[PDB]
Amino acid sequence: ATIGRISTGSKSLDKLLGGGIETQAITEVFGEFGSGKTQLAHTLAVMVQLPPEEGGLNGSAMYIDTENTFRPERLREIAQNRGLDPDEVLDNVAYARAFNSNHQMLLVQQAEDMIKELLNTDRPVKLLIVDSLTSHFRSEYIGRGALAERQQKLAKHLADLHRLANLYDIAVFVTNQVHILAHSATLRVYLRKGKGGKRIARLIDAPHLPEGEAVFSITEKGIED
Ligand SMILES: O=C(O)C1Cc2ccccc2C1
Ligand SMILES: [Ca+2]
Ligand code: NA
Ligand code: NA
Repeated sequence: ATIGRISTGSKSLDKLLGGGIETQAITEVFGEFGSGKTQLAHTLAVMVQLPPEEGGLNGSAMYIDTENTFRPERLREIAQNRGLDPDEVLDNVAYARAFNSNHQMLLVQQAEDMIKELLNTDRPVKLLIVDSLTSHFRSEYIGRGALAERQQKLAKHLADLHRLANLYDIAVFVTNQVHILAHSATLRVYLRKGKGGKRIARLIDAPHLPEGEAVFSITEKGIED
């Protein structure tokens, strides 16, 4: 099945990504607080709803929040400033708070129910966001021997997410706070602050995409160049 691409709002970042965030893939962004990772998540939750000539997939979004980062009024602002109705856009982002890592796993199973329900409608789910994907796992699995257990549980969670991406042709977008641990996202992107309020993006361990860094801004439209 054809891979779909969701624009980030930034031509620069889209170019680095090969056209946008991909369906049938998990894209992980990681960086410090304020590096742009959560702003990008909010922007994508709007962009996915646009028709494809505007960089979207005529879809809806689901957002799993682990550390209370979701801001409905930020979605509304981004929508309004892109010419969209803020309430309709907000209504197309299904939201759930994950209370702990086990609940987070259950939420992925519930996400599948909604994805199945909407799959063949005029507005299928096309984006699943997990913000700070590792936060509960790092809180709960800690101490002697916790590395193997935590990594096994994360690997399983990520396998579940890969399955949804592949089976239902959706983009999975995950964020993490910031060197020898294994990772299993399809594509990893490091974000950092740069000069002039810009953020800088770099692909990590991706020899299949060309060399470079993207530069973008955080604005009233979410993310843009
Ligand atoms: O069906 C629901 O009400 C909730 C299930 C779920 C799972 C992940 C993200 C959002 C939501 C919404
Ligand atoms: Ca951010
Ligand atoms: Na995949
Ligand atoms: Na709707």
